[PDB]
Amino acid sequence: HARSTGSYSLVTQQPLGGKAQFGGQRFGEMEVWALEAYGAAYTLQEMLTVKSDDVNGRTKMYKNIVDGNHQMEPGMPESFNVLLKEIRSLGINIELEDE
Amino acid sequence: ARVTVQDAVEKIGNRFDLVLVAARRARQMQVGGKDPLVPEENDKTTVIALREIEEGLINNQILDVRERQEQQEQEAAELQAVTAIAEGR
Amino acid sequence: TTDPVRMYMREMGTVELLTREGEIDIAKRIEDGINQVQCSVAEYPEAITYLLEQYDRVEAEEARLSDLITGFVD
Amino acid sequence: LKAQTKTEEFDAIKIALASPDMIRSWSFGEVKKPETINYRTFKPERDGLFCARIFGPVKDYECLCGKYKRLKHRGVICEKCGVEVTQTKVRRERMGHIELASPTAHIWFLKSLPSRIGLLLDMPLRDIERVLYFESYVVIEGGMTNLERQQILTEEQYLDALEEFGDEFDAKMGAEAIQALLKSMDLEQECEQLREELNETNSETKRKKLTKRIKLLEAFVQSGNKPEWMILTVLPVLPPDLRPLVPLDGGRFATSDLNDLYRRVINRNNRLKRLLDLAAPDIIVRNEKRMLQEAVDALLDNGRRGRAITGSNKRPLKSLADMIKGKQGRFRQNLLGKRVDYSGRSVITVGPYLRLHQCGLPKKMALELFKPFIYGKLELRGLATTIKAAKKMVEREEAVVWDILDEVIREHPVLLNRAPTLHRLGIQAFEPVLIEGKAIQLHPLVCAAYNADFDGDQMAVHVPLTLEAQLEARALMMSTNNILSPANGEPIIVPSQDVVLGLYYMTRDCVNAKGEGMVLTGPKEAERLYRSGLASLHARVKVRITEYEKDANGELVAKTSLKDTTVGRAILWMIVPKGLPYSIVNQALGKKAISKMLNTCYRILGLKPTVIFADQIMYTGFAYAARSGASVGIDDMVIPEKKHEIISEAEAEVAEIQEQFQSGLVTAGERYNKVIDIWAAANDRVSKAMMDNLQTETVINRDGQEEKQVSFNSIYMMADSGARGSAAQIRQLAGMRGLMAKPDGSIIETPITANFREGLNVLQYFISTHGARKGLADTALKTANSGYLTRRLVDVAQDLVVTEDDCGTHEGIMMTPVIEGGDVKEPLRDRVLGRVTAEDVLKPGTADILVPRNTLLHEQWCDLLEENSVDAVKVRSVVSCDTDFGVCAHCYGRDLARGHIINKGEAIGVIAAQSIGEPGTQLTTGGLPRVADLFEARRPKEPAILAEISGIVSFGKETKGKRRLVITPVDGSDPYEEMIPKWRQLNVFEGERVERGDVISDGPEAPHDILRLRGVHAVTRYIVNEVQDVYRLQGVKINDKHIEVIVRQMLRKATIVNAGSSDFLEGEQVEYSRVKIANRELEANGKVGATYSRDLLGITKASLATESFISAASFQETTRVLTEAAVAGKRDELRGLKENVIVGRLIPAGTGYAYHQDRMRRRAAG
Ligand SMILES: [Mg+2]
Ligand SMILES: [Zn+2]
Ligand SMILES: [Zn+2]
Repeated sequence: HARSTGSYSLVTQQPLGGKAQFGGQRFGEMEVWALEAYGAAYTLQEMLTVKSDDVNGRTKMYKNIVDGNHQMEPGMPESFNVLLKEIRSLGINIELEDE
Repeated sequence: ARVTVQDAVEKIGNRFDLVLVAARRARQMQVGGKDPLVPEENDKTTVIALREIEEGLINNQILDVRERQEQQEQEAAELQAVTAIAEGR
Repeated sequence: TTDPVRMYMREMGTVELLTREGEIDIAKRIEDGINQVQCSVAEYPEAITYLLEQYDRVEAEEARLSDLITGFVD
Repeated sequence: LKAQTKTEEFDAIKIALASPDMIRSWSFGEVKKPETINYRTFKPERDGLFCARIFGPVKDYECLCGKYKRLKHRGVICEKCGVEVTQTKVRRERMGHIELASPTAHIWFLKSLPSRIGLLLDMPLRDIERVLYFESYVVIEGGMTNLERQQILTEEQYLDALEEFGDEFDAKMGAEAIQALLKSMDLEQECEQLREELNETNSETKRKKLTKRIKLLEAFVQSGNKPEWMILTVLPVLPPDLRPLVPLDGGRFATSDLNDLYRRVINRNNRLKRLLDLAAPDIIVRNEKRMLQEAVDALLDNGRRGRAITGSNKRPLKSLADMIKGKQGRFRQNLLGKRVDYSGRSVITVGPYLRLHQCGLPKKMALELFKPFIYGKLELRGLATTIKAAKKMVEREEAVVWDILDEVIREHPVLLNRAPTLHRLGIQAFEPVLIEGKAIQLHPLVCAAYNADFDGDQMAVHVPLTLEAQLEARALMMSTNNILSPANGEPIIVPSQDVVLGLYYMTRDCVNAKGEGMVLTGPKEAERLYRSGLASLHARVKVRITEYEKDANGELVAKTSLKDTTVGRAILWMIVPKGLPYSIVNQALGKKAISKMLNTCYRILGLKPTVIFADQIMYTGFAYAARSGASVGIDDMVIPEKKHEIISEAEAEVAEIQEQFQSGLVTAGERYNKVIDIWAAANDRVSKAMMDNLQTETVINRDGQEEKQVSFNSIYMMADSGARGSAAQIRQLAGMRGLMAKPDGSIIETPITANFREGLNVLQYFISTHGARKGLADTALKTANSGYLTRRLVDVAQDLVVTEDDCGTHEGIMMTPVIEGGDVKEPLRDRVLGRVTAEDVLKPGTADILVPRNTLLHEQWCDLLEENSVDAVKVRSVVSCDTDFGVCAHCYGRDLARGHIINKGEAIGVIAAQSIGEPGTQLTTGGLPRVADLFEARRPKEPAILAEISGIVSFGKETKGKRRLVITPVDGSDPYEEMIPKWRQLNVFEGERVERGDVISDGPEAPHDILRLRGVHAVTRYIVNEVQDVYRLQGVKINDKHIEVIVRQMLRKATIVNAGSSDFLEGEQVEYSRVKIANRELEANGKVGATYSRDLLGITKASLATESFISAASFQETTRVLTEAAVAGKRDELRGLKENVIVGRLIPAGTGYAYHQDRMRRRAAG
């Protein structure tokens, strides 16, 4: 199986095969540690942000990949952005402070 | 290809700061602002920067120096353009 | 035991079932109570003059008969 | 300058209670109706759980009613039904609220194990619930009459108290009461009163609870939270798209369970509002209030009361607490673990032609993976008019696109991964090589690091998109840049099996072979002799060779001589680069020596020569192994001729001992051991018979009659070289195999007398089955056990990273050889290798500094120490490092995949945990559970006791269940008397002086003591030596470093004794504390500095305390963590690894360490 850009799950925006063009490989906790033992921060950021969970960063990346500019404008992963609303859905006020 | 980065790791000790410096330079080449400092074999910017590190003509000091110079090279051009903004008064 | 099903059944079970005579007692009490407020309403001059000013709007096509009285005795 | 008011880039995070007005800030409307969608037109009903007015447009940039459909119109709120036309994404963002008639308790603060409302009011839980259910009245602000402030009353009593006192007394019931209590509560005044009472009474029962409560109160005051906020006025509603109703095929609908819950909360709430304007009797509105309370509880966290069930489905509907919660905690980065684009996978194959730095990649996989790059590259050179035409081209697979792919593949590494990722070598970067076919080709030398067989294991590929990832992969994750295990400096790229059988067969010698005795000018004409068929691969021959020694100063010396060697070694010499001596290839080249060859090559010539060397060894190994024609036949396994006779003699012993049991000369138990013993000895006999015969029996002739050398028989060469097989497995093939064991753990006294070369009968196989099944079971279980251990390990360490350069302490541990009972179960050179000296070491004479103070000890320094007789070296360790919140690189060591000293910013904790965890599969008190017991500090079952203090001791009082031991120090005070149960046999001499930490009995001892009585260095030495015994007994090489970092994390916390700044008994960070008394030692108070006592916390216990709550919320119980943090208003600053991964930014280590540093200094500055 191989996938470049396929469909995405509705509940959480994540790679999911809808065409039988299979969703990408699942990057787990152990693989994160494997990246953590190496000094690779950007590989890890792109792994859990632009390549998967960021509904913005993914398209902003794709346009850069065809334009010839290798960069990432990561933003915040939609999983954590959803987790904020679930916490905030309770009586818990969770804010991002300072600047 | 570049099989081992060992020579670059000698030039800058950390080996993590190597990735950073080589990154910054690789974008200077990839986004077209500059050209290679050493013969390009069809090697992509990733490796061209590493060759530039191995030959010791590119690192964090040099880049910051080069960038710091370009600020005044551009500040010289716009000298009249921005001083014409005396309209602020 | 929490489980609010339990705290209701046990909370209501204290009230004793009404005897067939007791219902009429309470119902008689009801009659007294409302008629008191009815008579108390009957004793207000503005309550009358207001009803007058309202029926004058009914005959003037500024309202409808359904929005004021539900009918009299009969 | 002005700070900001819009989107910059946030640091930290804050958590606290939410005010009703604060909840109203988020709400863009009140949901007033249970309606969802219209039921025919599926549009949202206005003022309902799904509403376009409150939440957002159903479709992008289009009003619901349809009046404004144009993308130009944006900030317009439609005049018909107000909907601001904006992207539908905002329906995933905008929140809502619901205004509850009666107040309601928040289940999280009511039912959390230390009930927050309960201990905040100093009121029991059962009472609070009794008040919430309207089952009794509670007093509030009693004034001066008859009654306690928190006192609870019944029906008659409330009535009686009211007739007696009409006013100046107040009592309520239900939620309104608890809210009234919390609002009336003045925390500051309560604090003062509690401080006095703490001082007066001394009792453990009293002041434990006392100190716990005072901490909460003062924390809660500074927090900014006002108690009332634990009672919900306004209830937030989650955005609709996070709990969608979205349609499916066949016209059916599917929706999240929250709706069913949310719907309920509205209805009952609404009903209650109705019931207020109708003046319902008390018994009803109360029941309605209880029902509303129950419904809200089910919404927030279901399962703490009734576990309400969803519509038409038995399964309880999942609530918001269950959405966050799970296995384990937060799935947002728990296993497992989110789907990722630009990836793939398939079965993997060999590809021996590959260089170690590349890998075979299937054509189709590379096409679909690089699709955007191919698109971008196609129109950069102009082979495609536009991006669409480029898509059509690659979708048509026009022949021209293949060359463009060779360009984008060339310099662009790819990440390869296997299923059980353990250490960092589980992912390695390779250069793609376009390969026809659907299978992945993987360099043989790497197959060891992945533990990947070819029996159908699959591997996954990941594309490193951003430039930084390409340079990270190439300069960090690249295959050639990790040639050495991070666990120990030995190469993990060591040739595996076929290659080592080739080199073994290559440099070996038979007695007489073609070309024996002749002489050749050099390896070139040596190979020419062999390849032409004149000379045999193995024959004793003198040839002129030129070896090199760099023993000059940075300079390669050359010397030529006539070496006595074989033809194979001569040919092999062609590969050995430069300064290696010919001595290394002049031996038989087994798997052990062939590894140290690569190792020495790395430690001498550096990285680059070793890589190309390694490749060559593989290539030549495969080639020559193919020439050798090694095989395995049925006649390759030689059974001893004396086997049946040994069985018979061993068979006489059992019948001898049996006759002794029939006549009673020996007891039943003694018989079993006896018969079992004779059979065991027999097994050894057969093993050591076939081993001699198999090993040397090649008996051949050179010019004389006979001679005998090591056998050239195939299977022996396999086992001898180190390729595959071992004396145990060989013994099962030819000699008899073992004595199996019946399930209960006993061992059957009639062993398996046959082997695999012969047949096994019915019985022998059936008895063999248990060993197989227990093996598979044990391995499959010990696999799971190993993984769990690594989890606890990475949880307790993780954030530990090399931070400073040199902490500059002379402190360190004494490194000696392990010296167990015999000679050297492990040398000094291995224990001290790659570490740094604590202080300059002497020759036998002095004012001669061999190694000067703190210096990395490399191969030359270790050999110089070995030249001299030096038996002891003190070495800096990560446990004694003075740097707080990390380890200085100077104290760590050099160890890495590279030989240089550890870099600044490398994350050592992860690699430490991984290095310990990966081998745990091979382990088997004794075994892996023994290791787990060590890292958990657990006190043993029948422990010993150590002398509390030095000085003369004696026995005192009598038998009460403890016979007291009275210690008498010489100078110091006597008073220590320990209660020791006297029915445990003692050791300590009643009349002798015992030093503190002596043996007062026998049996294991708790490491808490060893830390306390013997000291920090003593306990860390004990752990490392004990845990290293377990692994080394199994043959696992793990450097002591990693174990030392785990230990440091165990002792992170300590408990203060004295005072003058903080509280007496508080357990607290020795980083924080030591940095506080070092700051206090000057300025401040002249010295008020407080004494602590280092503590030993088990790994699973020490990992519990973590400053960042987002990290704790992950692997711990989410509810408790969130609550316990939410009350204090705790502010998470990130700064760690786990938390930054959740939020999705750069890890504050490795490549990211530059960023965080640059950001950390910007903070708390101007
Ligand atoms: Mg397998
Ligand atoms: Zn409209
Ligand atoms: Zn240190």
